[PDB]
Amino acid sequence: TEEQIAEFKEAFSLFDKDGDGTITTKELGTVMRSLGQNPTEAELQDMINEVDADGNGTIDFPEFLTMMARKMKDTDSEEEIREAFRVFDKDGNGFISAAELRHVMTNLGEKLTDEEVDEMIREADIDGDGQVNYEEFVTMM
Ligand SMILES: [Ca+2]
Ligand SMILES: [Ca+2]
Ligand SMILES: [Ca+2]
Ligand SMILES: [Ca+2]
Repeated sequence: TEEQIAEFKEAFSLFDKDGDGTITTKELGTVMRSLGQNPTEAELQDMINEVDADGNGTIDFPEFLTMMARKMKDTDSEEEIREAFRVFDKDGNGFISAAELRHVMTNLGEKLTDEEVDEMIREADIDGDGQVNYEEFVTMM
């Protein structure tokens, strides 16, 4: 993960406009505006605060790094949950049905009856439409 780190250093350099090794609300502003966005000073301070740990008002690399790291983990986890969902969502329409769940499960070594998969679907069917969508899937696993 020694390379991840080099890429994070480069990402950070893009924010650190003058290269002192800290990111200010001013520099963040410049970056945001170069992206077509126009956050207020209040918004810039909020964005800085979400990463600025010791609260001295700016973001150093160790804080940036610590942030990017956590962010990537959740990014990867998120993708894996979605990959799992896709496997169960046989016809890929965005909803896991009892029939698909039964089918995929058996083809994965897990044999269940219609009654059992029904109970699993129900337990996760928050919006009550009869199948498990992605959001419900996440809330359940
Ligand atoms: Ca700077
Ligand atoms: Ca700081
Ligand atoms: Ca489906
Ligand atoms: Ca549902």
